[PDB]
Amino acid sequence: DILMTQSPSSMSVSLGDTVSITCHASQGISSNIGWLQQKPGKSFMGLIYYGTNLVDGVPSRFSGSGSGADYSLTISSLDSEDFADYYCVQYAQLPYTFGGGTKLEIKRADAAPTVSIFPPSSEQLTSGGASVVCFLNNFYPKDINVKWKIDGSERQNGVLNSWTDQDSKDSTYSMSSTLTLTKDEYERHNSYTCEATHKTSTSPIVKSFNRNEC
Amino acid sequence: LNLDPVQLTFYAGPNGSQFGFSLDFHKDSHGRVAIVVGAPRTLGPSQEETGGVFLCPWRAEGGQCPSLLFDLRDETRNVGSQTLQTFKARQGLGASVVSWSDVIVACAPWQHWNVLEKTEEAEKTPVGSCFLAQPESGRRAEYSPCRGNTLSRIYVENDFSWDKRYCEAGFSSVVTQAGELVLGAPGGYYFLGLLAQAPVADIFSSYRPGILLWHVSSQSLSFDSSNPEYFDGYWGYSVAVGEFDGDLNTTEYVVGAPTWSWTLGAVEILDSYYQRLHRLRGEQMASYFGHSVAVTDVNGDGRHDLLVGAPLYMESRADRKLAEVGRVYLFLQPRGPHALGAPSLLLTGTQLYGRFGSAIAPLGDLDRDGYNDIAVAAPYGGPSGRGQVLVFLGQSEGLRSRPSQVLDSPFPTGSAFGFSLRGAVDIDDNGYPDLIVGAYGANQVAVYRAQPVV
Amino acid sequence: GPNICTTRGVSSCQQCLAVSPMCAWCSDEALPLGSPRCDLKENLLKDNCAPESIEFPVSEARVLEDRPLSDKGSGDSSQVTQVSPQRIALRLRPDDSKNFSIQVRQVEDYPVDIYYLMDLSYSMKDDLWSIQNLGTKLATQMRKLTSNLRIGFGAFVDKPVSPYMYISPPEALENPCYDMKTTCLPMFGYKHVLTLTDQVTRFNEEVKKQSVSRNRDAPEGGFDAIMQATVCDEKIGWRNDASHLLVFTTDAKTHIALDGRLAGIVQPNDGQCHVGSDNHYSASTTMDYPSLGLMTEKLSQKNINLIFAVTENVVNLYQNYSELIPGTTVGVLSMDSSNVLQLIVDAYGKIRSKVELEVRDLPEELSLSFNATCLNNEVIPGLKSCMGLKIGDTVSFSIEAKVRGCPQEKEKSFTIKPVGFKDSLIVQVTFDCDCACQAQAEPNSHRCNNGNGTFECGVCRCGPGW
Amino acid sequence: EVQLQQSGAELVKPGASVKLSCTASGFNIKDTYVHWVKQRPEQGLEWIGRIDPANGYTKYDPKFQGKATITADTSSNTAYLQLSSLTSEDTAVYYCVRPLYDYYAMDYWGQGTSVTVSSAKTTAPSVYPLAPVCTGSSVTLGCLVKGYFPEPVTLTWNSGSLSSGVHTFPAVLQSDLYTLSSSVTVTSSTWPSQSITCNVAHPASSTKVDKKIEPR
Ligand SMILES: *[C@@H]1O[C@H](CO)[C@@H](O[C@@H]2O[C@H](CO)[C@@H](O[C@@H]3O[C@H](CO[C@H]4O[C@H](CO)[C@@H](O)[C@H](O)[C@@H]4O)[C@@H](O)[C@H](O[C@H]4O[C@H](CO)[C@@H](O)[C@H](O)[C@@H]4O)[C@@H]3O)[C@H](O)[C@H]2NC(C)=O)[C@H](O)[C@H]1NC(C)=O
Ligand SMILES: *[C@@H]1O[C@H](CO)[C@@H](O[C@@H]2O[C@H](CO)[C@@H](O)[C@H](O)[C@H]2NC(C)=O)[C@H](O)[C@H]1NC(C)=O
Ligand SMILES: *[C@@H]1O[C@H](CO)[C@@H](O)[C@H](O)[C@H]1NC(C)=O
Ligand SMILES: [Ca+2]
Ligand SMILES: [Ca+2]
Ligand SMILES: [Ca+2]
Ligand SMILES: [Ca+2]
Ligand SMILES: [Ca+2]
Ligand SMILES: [Ca+2]
Ligand SMILES: [Cl-]
Ligand SMILES: [Mg+2]
Repeated sequence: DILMTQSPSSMSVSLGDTVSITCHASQGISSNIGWLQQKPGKSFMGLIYYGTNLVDGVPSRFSGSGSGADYSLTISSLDSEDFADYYCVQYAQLPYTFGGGTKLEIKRADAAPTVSIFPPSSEQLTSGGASVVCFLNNFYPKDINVKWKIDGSERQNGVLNSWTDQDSKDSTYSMSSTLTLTKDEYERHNSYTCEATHKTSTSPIVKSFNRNEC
Repeated sequence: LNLDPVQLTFYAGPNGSQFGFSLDFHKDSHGRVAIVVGAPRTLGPSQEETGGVFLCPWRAEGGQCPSLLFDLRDETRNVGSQTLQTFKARQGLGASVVSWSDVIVACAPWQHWNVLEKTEEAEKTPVGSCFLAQPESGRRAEYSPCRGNTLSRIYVENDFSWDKRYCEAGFSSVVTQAGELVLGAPGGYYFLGLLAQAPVADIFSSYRPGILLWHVSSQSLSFDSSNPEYFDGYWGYSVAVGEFDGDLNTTEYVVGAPTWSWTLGAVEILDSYYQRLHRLRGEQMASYFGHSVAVTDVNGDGRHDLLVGAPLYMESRADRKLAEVGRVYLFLQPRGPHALGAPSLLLTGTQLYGRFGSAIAPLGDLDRDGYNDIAVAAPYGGPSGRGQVLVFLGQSEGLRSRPSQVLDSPFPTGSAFGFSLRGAVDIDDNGYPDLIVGAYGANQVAVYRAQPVV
Repeated sequence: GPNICTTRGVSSCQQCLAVSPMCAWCSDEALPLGSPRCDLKENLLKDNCAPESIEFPVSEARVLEDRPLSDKGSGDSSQVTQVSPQRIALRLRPDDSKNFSIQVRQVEDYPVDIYYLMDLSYSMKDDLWSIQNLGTKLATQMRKLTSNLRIGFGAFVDKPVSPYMYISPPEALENPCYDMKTTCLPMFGYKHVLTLTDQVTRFNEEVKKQSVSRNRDAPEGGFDAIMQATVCDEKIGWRNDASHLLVFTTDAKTHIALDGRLAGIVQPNDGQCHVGSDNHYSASTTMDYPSLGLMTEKLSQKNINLIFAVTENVVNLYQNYSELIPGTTVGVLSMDSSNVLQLIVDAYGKIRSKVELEVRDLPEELSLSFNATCLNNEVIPGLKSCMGLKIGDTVSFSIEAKVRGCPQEKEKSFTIKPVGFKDSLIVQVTFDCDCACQAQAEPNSHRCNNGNGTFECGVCRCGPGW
Repeated sequence: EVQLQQSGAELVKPGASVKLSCTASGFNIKDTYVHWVKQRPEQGLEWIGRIDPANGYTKYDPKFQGKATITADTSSNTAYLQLSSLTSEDTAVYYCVRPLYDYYAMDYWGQGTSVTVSSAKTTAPSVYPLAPVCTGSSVTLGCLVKGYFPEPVTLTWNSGSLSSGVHTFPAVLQSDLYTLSSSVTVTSSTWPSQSITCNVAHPASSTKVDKKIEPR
């Protein structure tokens, strides 16, 4: 099959910029390539076919170019609506194959996360379970690492992470990390911590509490 | 009656190009009339015949004409794990031309096509193709509705149904007033013949170079058939349009099928969904009834009448003998919903092998008496066999049975003078509609200007 | 008493004869003033008119050549006679008429040419197998009818050009059957194979080496082949003095004039021979199929009898074409041509079962009428053709010529010929409208108004310029 | 106007089979190829196969040979994708696609059909309040929703009242069951001053529990 290596996997840019997404095929495909757009939580719309041809209805700020095995989608003067996912697809050969995709993201000034830890609820505990939750809210950029420590030692098992899409108001990201232990196991220890590693600081932002103590 | 046969105007193309094989009047966006001329054997780039088209400005002195350029290069596209191929050698570009609004359509009925897939193929066949141009803007498009990407084995496994490989789309052509291009494709569906229709606007907007196989969604094609009466009928050898169902919002199609029903021949009138409204049957086998059709109201009642040419009709003569001379049939359209009947008038040629009825051109109203008139060609007619065109005037009861005027070919033997004809347009703006006559055997076109009645 | 001869009050011997074929003229000097010199011959002698001064031509017909009908068409280099008499002299005076006879014989043991022209598209493969012995078998049956048989062979498929011909892949050009599991010949239009010969095993052996080809559309190019077999006389080998049978076998519809445009061919067929030393029809890809009218013209010109031997599925088609090409015969061919011998024998019988007179170069002012005697001395008026004849039969026609007035040219000849026959009757006509005494007239005669006039045939005529 | 309208989300068990539909709107399904494409968050986009509805001829990626069967009924202007012997990995969104002009292109897309293959029974969520631990000017509470199936759930604060400054994170699959959580932020003076409640509705089991956040 023909492999489609699409780059970059994501980019942070701003309204008005001129940006270019590239696509490289594992062999010549003579312009038999399409470009697609997927808006957050919606279906796909076709942008380009056969290398350079606008799909009916697509604004001309979109343009396609390239030949042989290398192609590019270019968007002149980004509009608010243009922040979404983009994919290339080759149809020189069956099976049709797709690029890995590219996500356009809103650029903004860096911002450290607001960390919050929450011990197991009484209800849960009385049911036999124990979940320690940790929120990391409104940070930028998106790249972040969370580490859980029980009594000072790192813990990896039983961790469940969830991320939101860039926020519509402030253009920041948030994350949720949950550590789940059995009630019994949760009581074998005292100290619970989650460390947030972000580029906005060389020191991990730390938050923790001690069971029983309060 | 009043065409001037003394001061003609001559246009000429390259030797051997068959300049004049087809022609039409063309009006630019300003209403300026020019003449578009097909020359289906004009040499291409590889010193090989591909055909070509010429756009002749009007000048009393005639002369040479600039080319209307179209892409003459063979194309290849590897896509979908297949190899698509066009072959333009001997395609006969300009074997038909027609003008509508400020657009020109020139067809290459013998353009070949093939699709390769590993060791298999569609088969290299003459699907035909049409080229479109808007001269003033330089816009170009193409339309080739019989191109397909099915492999040979699939047709065999499916008993050769819906087989459009030998269409020769563009063999004949016409455009409705609303701008729908209608193509005759006599080879369609394994030589039954088919029609293909699509709005000119959609042809332009859906076309891009290099694609080769693309969808024109508003297009509409006619249908295959299991009825042997249709086999090898060349339905679409000729085509025309007119109003024949009394409802002015529908356009009806007229289709010649000269070898219909074991070469009896036929002409059919259809609605725009290809549903048959009437069928006229040929009178004599092999006469090629349906070779040409014309639509015009000749008796001034506002209802379109139909003329049909059968250029090989053999007339009965003394001593149980038959003489091939050709014949034209006029059918007057009756008031309201009713069948066209027997012919209202039979016109029969006189010169042996003359092919009277090989072309029939509406003239509009030549002598300005309130009735529309026609010209009929006999390309090998006349006392010298060089070719004649005969003018017949309309009248309250149909047409006059005797020609009001006869134009003898000004060209040498073999010119095929009259093989193509077009009338009903006033090219010199003198208030009388004029006649252009193609003589492809001589690579020339003659213009006859109508003058005040003497 | 007075008649139209006298009552008409003529002015000259010439005007007299023109009154009625019964009128006569007296050029005698000694004739009473009141006595008319234009009257019945009986009345002139009755009035003492010198017998030598009587002008009275009589329409007559005398035979000049009257060879007897042959009993056998064998032997000779065609000193055979099948029409009698062969030449006669016919004299007619104004408005008169005369009758004569013609005998026509369908002679026994007349030579025969049979050229077998065969569809070799793929569905005729089995047919090719079953006629490998036809040459000798046909010789056996025809021997009963003629002792001078020649036969020959030619074959056709269709114009070797797209879309009739498969043109891809390249292998398909060299072997059209490639995508099947066999080999067949590259496509050919028409090829001549065996010139007419009396050596019948040459036919068997040529046929055994023939093979089929393959093409795309059902109608075939046989009409191209009929035309060439017809107009390439020398190559096909037709003989001057023989029945010509052209046997056309196919199981399919046929292409016709104006079909060629589907292959980009618009040049009308020129009716000329285009088969050269390679024995293939070289204008196949550049010239349209021939029209029925053109075929008719050439067939008639070369005296070829065309036989459509076709399968049940297209017999009606060819019967209908046959009605548009008079003289053509149709027979039903089985799906493998296994019955083609009897078909040919029956066709030959039907061909020589008719006599049909034809007139050529008949002067405008002459009209003819015919009474036919066919079968058994049964006269059939207003008929000039006999049917249901057998080889050896003889028929005859009574003919009457009627001249209107008197034409400017006093001598014309015309021909009466049976359709398809070599021999004919030449009628040499002489219009006797003048008087012998005119050749000795007297211009500016002392007797005529002091030289103002001319004295001829015993009367004064106004001279030239008056 | 060209629209491809696909059937609704499916919810099936492993080993079973399901048949999706794609109905042409504003056009004849017989006009072009119709393709099917599979999308997953990790694996991305994958071409399954195509069908020419005019004649029923299909092509497939060999990977999907066996599981995928593509069909079409020109009568109901519809095309189908049947999946068999379903598995967890068959969990994804499926799109039907057709070209605009180019015979071979991929220009028009249906809205997509979500497929979820699970053994999980319809289970109601456990809602746990998240009060901070025993200072600043801003305060943050939370709500944990654990062990429910299938999706989705609606989560609000004070019945949609408190809206601004709220984060509800995308559910995540935990051992055949889903877990989701939401955070909210206000000023110290607001809480525990003002009662804040967590409203969670799970229509599937038709349950609308609401936990009020209480300090420790
Ligand atoms: C070879 O040539 C023959 C002879 O021309 C063709 O045979 C004729 O074919 C036509 C068309 O099918 C037939 O026309 C029909 O005539 C019918 C009445 O004819 C009767 O009487 C004749 C007397 O000779 C009989 O032979 C015949 O059997 C009938 O008993 C009409 O009833 C038909 O009318 C219907 O169809 C016409 C359209 O064609 C409509 O206009 C009418 O409204 C109606 O629907 C019809 O007109 C004709 O009968 C045939 N004649 C003979 C002698 O058979 C062959 O077709 C032709 N073959 C080939 C392959 O070329
Ligand atoms: C052909 O036969 C007709 C009779 O059917 C002949 O006509 C008759 O000829 C005789 C001759 O004495 C006349 O007396 C009759 O009056 C004629 N009858 C008619 C006019 O029907 C005729 O002579 C024959 N013609 C030829 C050329 O032999
Ligand atoms: C003409 O007819 C007569 C009978 O009326 C016949 O006796 C005579 O022989 C015929 N003339 C010729 C020359 O055949
Ligand atoms: Ca209408
Ligand atoms: Ca009318
Ligand atoms: Ca008029
Ligand atoms: Ca004019
Ligand atoms: Ca056979
Ligand atoms: Ca053929
Ligand atoms: Cl064949
Ligand atoms: Mg055949």
